[PDB]
Amino acid sequence: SVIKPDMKIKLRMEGAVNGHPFAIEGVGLGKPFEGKQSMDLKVKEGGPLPFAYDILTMAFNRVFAKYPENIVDYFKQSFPEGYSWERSMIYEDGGICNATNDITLDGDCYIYEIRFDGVNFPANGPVMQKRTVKWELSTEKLYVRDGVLKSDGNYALSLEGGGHYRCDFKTTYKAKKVVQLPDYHSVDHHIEIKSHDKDYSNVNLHEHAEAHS
Repeated sequence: SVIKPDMKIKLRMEGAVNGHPFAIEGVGLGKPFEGKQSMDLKVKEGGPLPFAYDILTMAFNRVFAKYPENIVDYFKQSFPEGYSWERSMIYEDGGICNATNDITLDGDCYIYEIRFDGVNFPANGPVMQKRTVKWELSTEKLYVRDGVLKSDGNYALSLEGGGHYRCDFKTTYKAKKVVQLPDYHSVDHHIEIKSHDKDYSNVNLHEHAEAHS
């Protein structure tokens, strides 16, 4: 009763990569029951970003995922109160990122408060040399542990001049109130930077996601 087929998004991220701080604001919209969303992002501080934008895009809400009726939807169920997530991302060359998102709802607009922190990206690596092209299709595996929803993913970025750069994702999801918990299941994800200006100050970003089992 606090969800519509068309919902709005606004967000702010504050973060640092290798000790250098930045900040990004976004506005978007999406279709929760279609598992589709899009947003425009602006770098407000720390620009132009000296690292690959791609490490940020998955930080920029599982509410935007199409759930079939026979799988519990932990995310749509958690509103109006909302929910939060915590996440670690371990890249194969030792770069490690953490992030958190606190998601609230005002009227028809989800609101994000995001923190992102990466360390140990080698100067000669694909992230600091901006050699990433795109994330391949992702499959997120969701399970319950000690009363809370968690997920795992083995994600991969395509690189310039071929090959892939791997990252292991671990996320914890927590509803603000008590919510019916799902059984084990998968979510397929497609995420894409559809357009950006030269230095990525402006980015138009899309995702589509569907649950299955």
